[PDB]
Amino acid sequence: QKSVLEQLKQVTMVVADTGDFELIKKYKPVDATTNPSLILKAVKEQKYSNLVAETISKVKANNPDLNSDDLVKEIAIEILVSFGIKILDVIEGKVSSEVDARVSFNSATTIDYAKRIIARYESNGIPKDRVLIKIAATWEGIKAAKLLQKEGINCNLTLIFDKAQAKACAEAGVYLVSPFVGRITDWQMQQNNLKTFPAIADDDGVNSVKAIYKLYKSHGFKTIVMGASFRNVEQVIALAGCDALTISPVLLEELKNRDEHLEVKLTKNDDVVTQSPQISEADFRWLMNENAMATHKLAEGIRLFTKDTIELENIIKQNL
Amino acid sequence: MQKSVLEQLKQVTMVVADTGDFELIKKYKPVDATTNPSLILKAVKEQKYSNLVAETISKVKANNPDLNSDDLVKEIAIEILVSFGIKILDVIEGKVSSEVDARVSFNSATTIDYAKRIIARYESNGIPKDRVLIKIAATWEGIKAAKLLQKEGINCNLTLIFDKAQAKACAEAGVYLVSPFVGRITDWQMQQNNLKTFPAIADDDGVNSVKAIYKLYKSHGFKTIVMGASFRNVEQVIALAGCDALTISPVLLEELKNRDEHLEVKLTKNTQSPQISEADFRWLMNENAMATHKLAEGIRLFTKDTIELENIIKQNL
Ligand SMILES: *[C@@H](CO)[C@@H](O)[C@H](O)[C@H](O)[C@H](O)COP(=O)(O)O
Ligand SMILES: *[C@H](CO)[C@@H](O)[C@H](O)[C@H](O)[C@H](O)COP(=O)(O)O
Ligand SMILES: [Cl-]
Repeated sequence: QKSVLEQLKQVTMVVADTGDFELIKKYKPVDATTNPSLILKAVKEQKYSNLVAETISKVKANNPDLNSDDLVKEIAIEILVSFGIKILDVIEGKVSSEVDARVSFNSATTIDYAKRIIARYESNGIPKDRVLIKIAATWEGIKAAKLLQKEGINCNLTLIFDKAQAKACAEAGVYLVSPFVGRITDWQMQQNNLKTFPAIADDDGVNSVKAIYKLYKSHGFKTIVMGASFRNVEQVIALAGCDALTISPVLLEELKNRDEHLEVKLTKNDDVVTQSPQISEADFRWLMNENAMATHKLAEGIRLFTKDTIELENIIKQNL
Repeated sequence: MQKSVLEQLKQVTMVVADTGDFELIKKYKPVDATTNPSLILKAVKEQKYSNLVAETISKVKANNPDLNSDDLVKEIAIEILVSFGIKILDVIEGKVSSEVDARVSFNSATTIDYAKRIIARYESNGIPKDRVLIKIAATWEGIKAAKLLQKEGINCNLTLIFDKAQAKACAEAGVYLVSPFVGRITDWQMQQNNLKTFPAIADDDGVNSVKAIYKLYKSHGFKTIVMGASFRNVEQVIALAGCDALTISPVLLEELKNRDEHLEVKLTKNTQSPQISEADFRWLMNENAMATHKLAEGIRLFTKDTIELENIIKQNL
């Protein structure tokens, strides 16, 4: 008689995927995740209009010497952080905040942006252990995360569409990876103009996370596997037992209202640990190129997040 | 004397034949010729070259008795590539382009190794490096490899060029020649807009890519040769009359040979910025959805054809 959501929480760390903090409390997730598209969506909700306006005025008044370009950048990071803090107010776990997608191919500036995010959280009275820095899993992002982790800054490597990509992240000692499910299912359906979701056993997105989970547990990697991007509740249910799953409020609502028994599908084991050679940059780039879907979706994800980041900047400029 | 469009084109652009079939080249009298893994595969499968392929298989196997099936197959493949190149050099005054194994496209060190191996095979057959261009996919790693190869006196043909950023980086690396694709860019344009007919020449993304690269190069004083490649029809070739060079399929060369109207020259001659960084190159390439897709798929396609050649070799060993 227990909801599927409540049962899921006992075998998987449930995470809410949204910037709309007022919707989080009723699902009581452990952690929460944001991204540039979710922040933009929240910024355009009338209920957060004053939060945005206040942030713009505060940063503007506190930084009278910054040139207009730098001012807009500061406001954008403060908005990202402001939503993150409102989220932390209603959860006991961590919040993921993503670096500017425009630095995705530059490890040095990714590190800079990551530290700036942490600095803003700290200036606002939040300890860094409550925050995960979200970084696109390009070779450069992974390289950046490797350095950040060495300095005690936990990262969430996102836009993961390939197993070799996930392996490189684990080898860099990243705290958590977000292999995508839904966007892979999108590719699969679009390839043949499919009108209905594939059967779970045939869902490329679900199988991607299953393969990454199996890889991690067989290699003793401690990086947390967090499935992200979902199109339907069956995809979430098929991954019950995964370390974590970040889920939209719409799907959390469906899970909360279903009371069927939930069977765990992903489980850890005590098998002999496999030790393997490290993935070099050249091998990573080759393997990614061989995966047509992965190369396309990683590139597209960066382009789309960039578009939403630029839209936010334009909103800031139009209200400065 | 009235001259065909092909003959008129030769006076304002270096005409290059895009084929592995040397028997078709002499007829059109191009200056240079270009091959690629797909063209070599098609040539290897022809019956007229079945005798040529067979001899190479036996020749290599006799001189390499202890090499495993893996190394033997790869050695036969490189000698086959060079054999077709040498037969092409017999019927032209200029250079031939031979492409490195597409599988090393993201490894500068092994790209350099393969390039040097090709040059060494030509030299052992009495062909000096001046007659050869090494084709390399224009990934960041390929460009870095070409930069070093050029310093060693090995001329490179940077291929699978779909964006101005690649072209800029190639020119900055001192590469001998770049091959911007025209046809594949237009393919993208037509799929994206669900076009039924080809776009007007003025709006043809492929043609405009070469025009832009040509303009960039001449305005900045880059000496890298601009060679348009991959064409869907003769109108696209004609639209680039005046370009440094154009590499054209035998089918389109035949069409040009039979066209008799006046040819209007479209490209003519008439600034220096800091060199593009790896990070800026990667960003610009990512912003160009078409370029990222076509470069990636181009490498995948050439790889498939390289693997097929190995399969033909293994079952005929
Ligand atoms: C961060 C991953 O931990 C998370 O916000 C992701 O960015 C989202 O889960 C995906 O972007 C969702 O994508 P979709 O295509 O909307 O399903
Ligand atoms: C080398 C470029 O100098 C040349 O052989 C190229 O590989 C070909 O021109 C293109 O690959 C042909 O592409 P298409 O899509 O067949 O037109
Ligand atoms: Cl792509």
